[PDB]
Amino acid sequence: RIVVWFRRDLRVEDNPALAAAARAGGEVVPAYVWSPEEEGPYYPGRVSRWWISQSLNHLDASLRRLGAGKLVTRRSADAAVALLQLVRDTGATHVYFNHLYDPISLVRDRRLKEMLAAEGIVVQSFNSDLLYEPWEVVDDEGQPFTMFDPFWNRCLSMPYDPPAPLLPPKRINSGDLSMCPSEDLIFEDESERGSNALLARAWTPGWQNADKALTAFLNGPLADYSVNRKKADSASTSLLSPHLHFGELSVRKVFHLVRMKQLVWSNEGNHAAEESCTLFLRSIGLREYSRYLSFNHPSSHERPLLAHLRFFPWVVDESYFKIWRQGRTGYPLVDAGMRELWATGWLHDRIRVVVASFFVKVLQLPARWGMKYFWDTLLDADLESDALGWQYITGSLPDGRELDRIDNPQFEGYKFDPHGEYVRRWIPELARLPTEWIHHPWDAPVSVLQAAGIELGSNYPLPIVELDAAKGRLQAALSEMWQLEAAS
Amino acid sequence: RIVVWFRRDLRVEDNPALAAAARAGGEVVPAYVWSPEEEGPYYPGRVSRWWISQSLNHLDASLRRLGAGKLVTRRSADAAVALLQLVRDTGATHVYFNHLYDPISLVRDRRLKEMLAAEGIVVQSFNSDLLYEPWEVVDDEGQPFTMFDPFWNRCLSMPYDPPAPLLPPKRINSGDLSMCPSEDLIFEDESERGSNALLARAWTPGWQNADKALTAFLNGPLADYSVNRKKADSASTSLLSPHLHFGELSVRKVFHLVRMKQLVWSNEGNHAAEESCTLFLRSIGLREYSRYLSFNHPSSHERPLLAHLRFFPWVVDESYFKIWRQGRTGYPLVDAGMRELWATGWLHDRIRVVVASFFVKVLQLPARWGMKYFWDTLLDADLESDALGWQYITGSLPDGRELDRIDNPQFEGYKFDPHGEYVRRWIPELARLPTEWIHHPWDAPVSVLQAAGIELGSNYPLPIVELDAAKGRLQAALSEMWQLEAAS
Ligand SMILES: Cc1cc2nc3c(=O)[nH]c(=O)nc-3n(C[C@H](O)[C@H](O)[C@H](O)COP(=O)(O)OP(=O)(O)OC[C@H]3O[C@@H](n4cnc5c(N)ncnc54)[C@H](O)[C@@H]3O)c2cc1C
Ligand SMILES: Cc1cc2nc3c(=O)[nH]c(=O)nc-3n(C[C@H](O)[C@H](O)[C@H](O)COP(=O)(O)OP(=O)(O)OC[C@H]3O[C@@H](n4cnc5c(N)ncnc54)[C@H](O)[C@@H]3O)c2cc1C
Repeated sequence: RIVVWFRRDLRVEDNPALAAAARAGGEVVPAYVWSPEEEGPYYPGRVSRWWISQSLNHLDASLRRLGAGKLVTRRSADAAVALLQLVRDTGATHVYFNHLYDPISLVRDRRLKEMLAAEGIVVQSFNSDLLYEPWEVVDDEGQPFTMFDPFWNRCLSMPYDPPAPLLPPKRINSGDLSMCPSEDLIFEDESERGSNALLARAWTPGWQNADKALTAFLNGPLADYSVNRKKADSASTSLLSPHLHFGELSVRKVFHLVRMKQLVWSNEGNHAAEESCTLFLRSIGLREYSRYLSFNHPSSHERPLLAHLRFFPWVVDESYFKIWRQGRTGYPLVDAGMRELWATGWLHDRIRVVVASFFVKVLQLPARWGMKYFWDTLLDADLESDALGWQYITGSLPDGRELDRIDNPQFEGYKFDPHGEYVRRWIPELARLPTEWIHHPWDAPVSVLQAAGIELGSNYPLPIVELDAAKGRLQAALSEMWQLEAAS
Repeated sequence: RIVVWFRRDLRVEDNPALAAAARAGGEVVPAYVWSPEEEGPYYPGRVSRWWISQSLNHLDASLRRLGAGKLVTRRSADAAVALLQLVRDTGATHVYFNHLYDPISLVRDRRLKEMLAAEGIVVQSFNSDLLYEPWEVVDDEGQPFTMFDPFWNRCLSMPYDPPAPLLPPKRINSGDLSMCPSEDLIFEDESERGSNALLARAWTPGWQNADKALTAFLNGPLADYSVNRKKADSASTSLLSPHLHFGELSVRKVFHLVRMKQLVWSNEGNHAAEESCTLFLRSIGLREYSRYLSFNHPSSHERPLLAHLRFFPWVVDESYFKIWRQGRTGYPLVDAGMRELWATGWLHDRIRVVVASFFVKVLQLPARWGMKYFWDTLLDADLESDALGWQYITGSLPDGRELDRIDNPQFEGYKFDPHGEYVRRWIPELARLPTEWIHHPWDAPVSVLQAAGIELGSNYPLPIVELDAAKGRLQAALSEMWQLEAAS
């Protein structure tokens, strides 16, 4: 009677589509269709595909234990085609899904509403990803916000709270789907299966593991988040991002659970933990703002993503891109993160800032290139969140980070790795190199680098581009961009 | 502006009156009116009066951290006269509270609404005690239930889940309270304050401690509630009893958290633990049924509580009552539990029936007598739930226990205390008595009693009333009454 279409909500708690299909009375057919060709350039990358293959298997058993035959797995190049074969094949009255906010889904999914409503299907879409809908939060003239601070300040002062997380169905009734077939989905090249499976050393995809990681963070490093959130040398953050990208966890549960921890800590005098919750919710609000930006000010053609860097003369150099991917740049904080991104599919947010800032400030390679690599290597590769991050580090946002400027690697090192233990964990070659030079080995005297057993150029690479050359080329590239910009 | 009248909702999370008042955007003056005169024969007990005063200081402290000036306290024989007087002193506009369901408050609250409306006061009441309101769960012809099982299975198949718990106010503001005065309430007589304080050996009243107790049960004995809920030789139940009576913990939060614990365990193959939450929610539902029976079938005069034994020949013997009070009855399980009741103001459910079944079926004293003792010595002294519990053991309603019948103590012991460790702990005199006789020492050979250093009559009392002489008396008292029954 009702189809529940899964997309990026691979959970069973607080899933309004599935919870309303079950409470309608009739049967519920839960299904997922793999239509990546519809995603154009944003076709899910290598390691994100490896997550879905485990997340779906994991969500299958969850569904089956609640009284389902299966999760129907359909394959297509058009989602409507596969979806309305299923409404026919499995003969339903309704199609329920929770609506997304990326520019691809926003118009593909309104082509589905009409396509399906022309063959008599009733369609309803629900909120599964945001505390507040993007249209629900505006300024005093009713307009979208343009910076993050006024926007998040509004959500924190909204006249109602984010809806409480719904319970899962008591059980779901699917009927006999012994008839209905499921297409064996292919997510992994045979050639890559053996290295993709090593991602499980660090991660376990699934609604169940997302829930255990949240109560692990809530009862652990959340109390110190106020003071440690920027450090990459301890597990200072929640490690929930891939779980949240695929919707395996409610953000409305996280909001509600964290607000309860705050009330208790406030009654215990734990003032530093109370601010920890304030700051961690802000990080949850940055995910809200990523959707708010892609909905209210989408990529257009009149003005694209990185539109302020149109006439920026990028260095085109595949050699440099190869050194960056391999973490052989010779900048230890960058190399350390590029090694961990390849090995685990994840990076602390500030190491993301470092590796991406280095990409467009020192090597000054097309940001597209690095945006694509991120898409193939991140387990939490998220359309709106990746766009917001690259927009932030390149200075397309007014909120964003300054354009005409390069970070001193010691500034990065002292903030995200003060004792150098992040570099030493991922680059053991430099273990015996003192903290004083571990983030800029090129500046150390030969005696100090010989004591550390480091030969810059054989044991560990030389700086592929020197800072002073990078800054000189950055001013020459921006002046080139600014004389060009006025010429229009 | 708004005045939040606290009664039996001593908590900040999922307090709809408080949440609604805070969300109005005005000012929120919290207050407690002490009017025990309005409860007549249900004047709050001795140890319940101690818990309240502990809980109020706890709640006042947490209110002030939220920004309130204080918790306003008023002493008057009539609630309304005090509630009116308060909003006169404050210039308030509204009076919010959460409605109760005992036959006293249902009528006193209702008159307050009309009385306060007349004087120009906006008044609204909210549900905070129950999963569903009683007038929502009816049979298929729309009439109230009369047995527990059909009621609870309708609550469990109800078309909508019980409302998820509300968030506490992020802040409350009340303005200037320096003229708004509060008169210190007196809950304890000076000569009993010391003896009362020792209740803190076993209980710390307060919503925070209710929260911590719930977290402790969920991560602890809840998994083993299916096989151990009857045992009293260990901490097998939640011990959330007095917290839930004073509304220190939202039952709706308990429901949602347990239901979600059920889902994770089911998915983990932990069937026993899954089964355990089923029974634990049933115990929550018994508290729902407690308000159902008092809302639908209240008792005053034509069928007052225990009307069926109107015609019972009660043994009016104040000597036997005192021996029951002091746990000197010679029945260990009875004496053990009677000590703990006086010691810690709490008793396990099954021990609540052992000392109660014994009070009316062995000593056969007025059930109204042992009712007033429970009222004075139970911290979780609850009008509706005490009503249900007595009706259960006396057989006053079809769900109840069989009347002409007396539990063999070894039956009780084997279900509630397999190794006799419960009474060894509360009656260390019997510590050396082997388990076989520990629940019936009078049937032991003198050689065994002396080997344990027991001498019935001097070391540990002789059974004040024998069982044979009591079921005999039971027949002679029941047919004398059925003879009186069919004679009118
Ligand atoms: C260049 C760049 C690329 C990024 N790409 C991604 C991406 O593909 N996917 C992604 O989820 N995040 C991305 N981010 C944001 C941020 O780096 C990650 O959210 C964070 O590192 C995930 O780790 P965590 O779960 O421990 O975060 P926590 O600190 O534990 O935060 C909790 C949750 O808040 C959300 N969140 C936190 N920071 C941000 C942020 N800046 N923007 C949006 N949501 C946020 C995430 O859902 C995260 O799981 C990117 C940032 C930059 C600068
Ligand atoms: C004679 C008699 C008198 C009672 N008097 C009271 C009383 O004054 N106050 C009171 O709250 N309960 C009363 N009960 C019910 C029961 O004994 C207690 O609720 C329970 O033993 C308290 O332990 P717990 O909180 O660990 O229960 P749990 O096993 O943890 O149960 C969870 C909660 O469900 C509720 N509950 C469980 N069983 C019952 C029940 N049979 N009836 C009503 N609610 C129930 C309680 O709120 C309890 O805290 C009485 C029972 C009897 C037989």
